[PDB]
Amino acid sequence: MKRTFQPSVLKRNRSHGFRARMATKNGRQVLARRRAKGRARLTVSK
Amino acid sequence: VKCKPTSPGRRHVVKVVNPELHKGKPFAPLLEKNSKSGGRNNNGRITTRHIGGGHKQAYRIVDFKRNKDGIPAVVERLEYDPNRSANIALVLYKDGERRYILAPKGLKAGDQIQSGVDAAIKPGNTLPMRNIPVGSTVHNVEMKPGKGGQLARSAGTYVQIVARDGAYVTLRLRSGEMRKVEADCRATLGEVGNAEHMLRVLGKAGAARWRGVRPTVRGTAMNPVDHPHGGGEGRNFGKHPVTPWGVQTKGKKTRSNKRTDKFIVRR
RNA sequence: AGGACCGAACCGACUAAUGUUGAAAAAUUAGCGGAUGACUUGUGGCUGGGGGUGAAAGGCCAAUCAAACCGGGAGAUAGCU
RNA sequence: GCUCGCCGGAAGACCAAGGGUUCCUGUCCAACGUUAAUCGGGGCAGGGUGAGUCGACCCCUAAGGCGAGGCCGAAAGGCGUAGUCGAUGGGAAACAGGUUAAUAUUCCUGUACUUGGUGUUACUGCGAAGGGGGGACGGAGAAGGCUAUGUUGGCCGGGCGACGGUUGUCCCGGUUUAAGCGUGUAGGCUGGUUUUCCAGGCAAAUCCGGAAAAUCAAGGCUGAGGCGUGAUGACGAGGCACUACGGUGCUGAAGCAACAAAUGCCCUGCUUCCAGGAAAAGCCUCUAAGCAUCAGGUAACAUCAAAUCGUACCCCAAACCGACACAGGUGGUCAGGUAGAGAAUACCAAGGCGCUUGAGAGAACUCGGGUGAAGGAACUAGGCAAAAUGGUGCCGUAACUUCGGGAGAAGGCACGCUGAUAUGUAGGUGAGGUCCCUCGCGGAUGGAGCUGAAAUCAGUCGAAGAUACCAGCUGGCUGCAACUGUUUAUUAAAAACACAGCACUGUGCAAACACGAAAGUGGACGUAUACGGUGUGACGCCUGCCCGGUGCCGGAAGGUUAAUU
RNA sequence: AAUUCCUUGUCGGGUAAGUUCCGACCUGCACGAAUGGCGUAAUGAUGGCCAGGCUGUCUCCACCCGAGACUCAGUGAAAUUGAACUCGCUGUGAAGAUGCAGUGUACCCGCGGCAAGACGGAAAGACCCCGUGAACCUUUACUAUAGCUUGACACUGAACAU
RNA sequence: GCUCAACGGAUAAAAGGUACUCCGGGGAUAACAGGCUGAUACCGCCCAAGAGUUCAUAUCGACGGCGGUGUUUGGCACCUCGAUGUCGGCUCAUCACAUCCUGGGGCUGAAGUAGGUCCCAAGGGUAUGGCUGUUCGCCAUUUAAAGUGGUACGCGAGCUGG
Ligand SMILES: [Mg+2]
Ligand SMILES: [Mg+2]
Ligand SMILES: [Mg+2]
Ligand SMILES: [Mg+2]
Ligand SMILES: [Mg+2]
Ligand SMILES: [Mg+2]
Ligand SMILES: [Mg+2]
Ligand SMILES: [Mg+2]
Ligand SMILES: [Mg+2]
Ligand SMILES: [Mg+2]
Ligand SMILES: [Mg+2]
Ligand SMILES: [Mg+2]
Ligand SMILES: [Mg+2]
Ligand SMILES: [Mg+2]
Ligand SMILES: [Mg+2]
Ligand SMILES: [Mg+2]
Ligand SMILES: [Mg+2]
Ligand SMILES: [Mg+2]
Ligand SMILES: [Mg+2]
Ligand SMILES: [Mg+2]
Ligand SMILES: [Mg+2]
Ligand SMILES: [Mg+2]
Ligand SMILES: [Mg+2]
Ligand SMILES: [Mg+2]
Ligand SMILES: [Mg+2]
Ligand SMILES: [Mg+2]
Ligand SMILES: [Mg+2]
Ligand SMILES: [Mg+2]
Ligand SMILES: [Mg+2]
Ligand SMILES: [Mg+2]
Ligand SMILES: [Mg+2]
Ligand SMILES: [Mg+2]
Ligand SMILES: [Mg+2]
Ligand SMILES: [Mg+2]
Ligand SMILES: [Mg+2]
Ligand SMILES: [Mg+2]
Ligand SMILES: [Mg+2]
Ligand SMILES: [Mg+2]
Ligand SMILES: [Mg+2]
Ligand SMILES: [Mg+2]
Ligand SMILES: [Mg+2]
Ligand SMILES: [Mg+2]
Ligand SMILES: [Mg+2]
Ligand SMILES: [Mg+2]
Ligand SMILES: [Mg+2]
Ligand SMILES: [Mg+2]
Ligand SMILES: [Mg+2]
Ligand SMILES: [Mg+2]
Ligand SMILES: [Mg+2]
Ligand SMILES: [Mg+2]
Ligand SMILES: [Mg+2]
Repeated sequence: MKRTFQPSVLKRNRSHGFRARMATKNGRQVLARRRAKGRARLTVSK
Repeated sequence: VKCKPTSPGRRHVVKVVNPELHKGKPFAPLLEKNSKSGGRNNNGRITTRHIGGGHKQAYRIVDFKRNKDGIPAVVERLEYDPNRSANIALVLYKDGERRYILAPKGLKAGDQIQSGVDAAIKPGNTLPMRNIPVGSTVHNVEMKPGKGGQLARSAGTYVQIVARDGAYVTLRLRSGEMRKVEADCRATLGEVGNAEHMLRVLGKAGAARWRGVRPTVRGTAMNPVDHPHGGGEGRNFGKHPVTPWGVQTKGKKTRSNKRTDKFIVRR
């Protein structure tokens, strides 16, 4: 049937993608939780 | 039904009930003074006033008060206006300006219709209550001498004053009991709106009801968590309000503001 | 004309068989209901957890729901195994 | 390579979404392919996506988001004015052949078009973030005309036939051809024009709106297709040479008419209905400030500019969502022949495939089917499952009924083919000839050719002619719920939820009520014929007695009673 | 009767025979008038009963056509599993024995088939009980609290009258 | 100064629902089946007042008495709660004997025919339907007859799911 996911790369970033992150309060932290705290090469996209 | 003309009964052949047509409004559609008006059942956040979906809206249309004094209008034709069944009127002023009014009773063609002081008592235009005889024939008043709201529900609605009730405050809305009000305020004095309208029965849900309002009915439907009274085998008992507010009788609106009016019902 | 009638697309799931370490974490086969409507569908948007949404079944809220998932208080407490 | 079989409203073709080199060539076969593998969407190399007209950027705004200042709020932060973003919607312009191993309305050829600057020429009042118009919008239905396109004929090229006949009556194939340019047609819509006057359009306006007069009409917008041109060009069956075996260079006939269609186009139409159907910009126009021999405006042409990204391939699937080369899921477009009501269904075109273990055997038993003597529901919880009915036309049809229905009730009869009526009929289509005229894709009269159902007699074949696929089983009594609808995604579709109707109750608008610490928002740009909450659930006849208990509504004199002094 | 315990009530009907069904009766264990009462044409993938047709549902299965099952070649799983040299019977026994006792029987090993036992496989039983466990729900349980509502003080002033 | 009376007295202050359920445990503890027991049940025998016209014992037997079985209704709580799937049906069974039919006998209140009862006997045989989920039962109609019981009330890694 229709698995729970579907595609859409334009609907995603508008939920995650530093403009979606930095725009929100705790959101700017999400990048720090990774980049600063952790060491993620790169984590913020679709 | 009881007056002119004969109102169809819709010949059931598909499980369909009577409607209530008029004659026409010679132009199926409006003019140039109307907005789009968005349409929701959420309050820029959550639900609220739950139930209300239907479809197709637009068509704002307007004008009230009728500040435009001593300058006559001519009624080109009647017309439509959604959500508020009460016709509308159009009108043209001798200078080429076009408002919309609110079709009182008999009118149609030409018709004097003019606002102002001591303009012309009949069922034409607005007129400061400060100048109104028996007023047993008054229209949409103004809770405040300047606005122009009150009962824009001209659909057969009344507000019979009391003729020459001085004191500078009186009035008698429909079932809304009585309530004193200023006199500088004005009234259309048309005092009507074709009540025959609000008489044919919608029909059968969807076929006309669904278009606007949703399944407002929820009843107990059990589930002792969704509503204050629910669950059980096949019945319900106990009090039957909605969110410990009580549904039977009660009354609300305390120390509000004005609170200067009278009479009212009880039972 | 009609929440009108028979019936494909489309939408849905009443019955039986098969499958049950499946082709498949709900389907296949033969039938079955709606099919101009409270219809059906693409794209994008809005409601956030004691909160939402609900033609109401505690149903749905990412194979999770009589209170989601992730991280934390946390080595909760466990007269029990 | 020849057969064979399968799909063909697709199992074909195109695109979006998503994917992100999977595309093409050469190579190699460890791992990956549920086997072998010389083969691949596998490995390693290379190569491969060329734009002023297609799309994104970009103007415009929807839902909604963000939001100077601002209003709120312990902090975080919420809301929101100007304003600024945001397509799934509106704004400008290209086609047909050709070509690559792979690109293609991007490259080549032939023929075009849009907009901006600059210039030359001519005529002229130009000018907003502003006013007006316009963009600009529903559902349903009923045509007519037309095109796509198919069929038949004519024309052109080709063959005379592994077996009886066909060497002119015949069989096969082709018969195509675009934007743009001229023509303003079947239709669609709407009276022009001039002058003056003004409490309107935030200021102004010749514009729009209103008012008077005056003179004519035969106008003015819109518009599918057709016809010329494009095009004595291209393409074109097919021949001739060369082949690497895929294919190449050259050459190249006819290329028309008649009928038949659409769900496409005229049609953002026409008719009609109630539930009364985005916005903003471009566009046209009117003026403001300002300009004031100027600049600008309109038109013609000359020229320059049209940047930058995307373009490969999969795309109902082996490239996307399902862990898989998974019998599942996935939006739009196109729409050939015979038969048919048809996008059903069957057989086929173009085209694409045989589904990545096979070879034998021919037990029980399991799955999917075919046929069954006599019986015919005896089976069983239950006719579960099967078997069964099944089409068009016509005859004919009960209780009951809200007069609509029940109803395809039920139950019957005719159906193939041939000849005739009639060499093709009724109907449909509409050619010169003729008649006339502002005038012409004119009109009228003529009815050639073309196409063509049904019926009625008569005859004939088989066991059977709605012969296959396809395609209601019918009726009688009774419960429940009026009825369409909704529900437990993944054991319940129901008598449950909803429903229209009814009733009670609350709400005078800063409404009741709800979201919210608040601001604010919904209710509603509504206002008691309105909005909310509760219960009942069409309709018909109705809906009795109890106010002791609890709750609610009114009173509030007297008793009891908080903080406070 | 979607309500009747007694219950297959009693009478009638349909049947060769009817704990169901339909029509009555009333003795309503324990119907009843908008937590609606009695009717109701039409509709229903709705519950119950009867009939015609139809038949492999059945008496009672037969044959046949295909996909497996079997054989060969290639690739190549699964749960489970203390260890095995893993027979029947009667008794025994923590109480239903391949394993103890007595006894009977039995040359060693595969292949295809069937499911009686290995209290067979699978999920620390969901029933039952318990823990001074959990959760969600209810109310005239207890204690609180948002909201609603009362009053005083205060932001809150000037005059007059009784 | 306390029916802290749940009287060594958890608080000053405390009711319920779960089939929407959940966890930690238990065969320390219920439900099915096994097991122990046999009161109860069923089967048999002892005494013999009575009935049987008469006559205790063809047939039956009061008041009372002793046992057999493991089969009903039960008692217990030993085996399973890190799972032993319930009733009925289908399929297919296997044993007992306290025998339903058939076979052989004794008595009879046995003329015959048919029976009554008791002894012996397990070779073989031992119904289709209507109603109901039924087992059973009642009813229709057959039959020589339509046996009683054990086998986890035989039989779901065999079917069904009323
Ligand atoms: Mg419920
Ligand atoms: Mg509650
Ligand atoms: Mg319909
Ligand atoms: Mg199906
Ligand atoms: Mg249909
Ligand atoms: Mg969406
Ligand atoms: Mg879920
Ligand atoms: Mg956690
Ligand atoms: Mg801690
Ligand atoms: Mg722990
Ligand atoms: Mg690669
Ligand atoms: Mg390839
Ligand atoms: Mg490769
Ligand atoms: Mg904001
Ligand atoms: Mg913008
Ligand atoms: Mg877009
Ligand atoms: Mg290509
Ligand atoms: Mg020959
Ligand atoms: Mg491409
Ligand atoms: Mg999967
Ligand atoms: Mg494959
Ligand atoms: Mg037969
Ligand atoms: Mg039967
Ligand atoms: Mg039977
Ligand atoms: Mg069936
Ligand atoms: Mg069939
Ligand atoms: Mg009944
Ligand atoms: Mg219904
Ligand atoms: Mg329905
Ligand atoms: Mg379900
Ligand atoms: Mg279901
Ligand atoms: Mg109800
Ligand atoms: Mg009453
Ligand atoms: Mg009855
Ligand atoms: Mg009742
Ligand atoms: Mg009811
Ligand atoms: Mg033993
Ligand atoms: Mg087996
Ligand atoms: Mg086990
Ligand atoms: Mg346990
Ligand atoms: Mg004690
Ligand atoms: Mg429930
Ligand atoms: Mg547990
Ligand atoms: Mg024990
Ligand atoms: Mg027991
Ligand atoms: Mg045991
Ligand atoms: Mg014996
Ligand atoms: Mg029987
Ligand atoms: Mg048993
Ligand atoms: Mg099984
Ligand atoms: Mg059942």
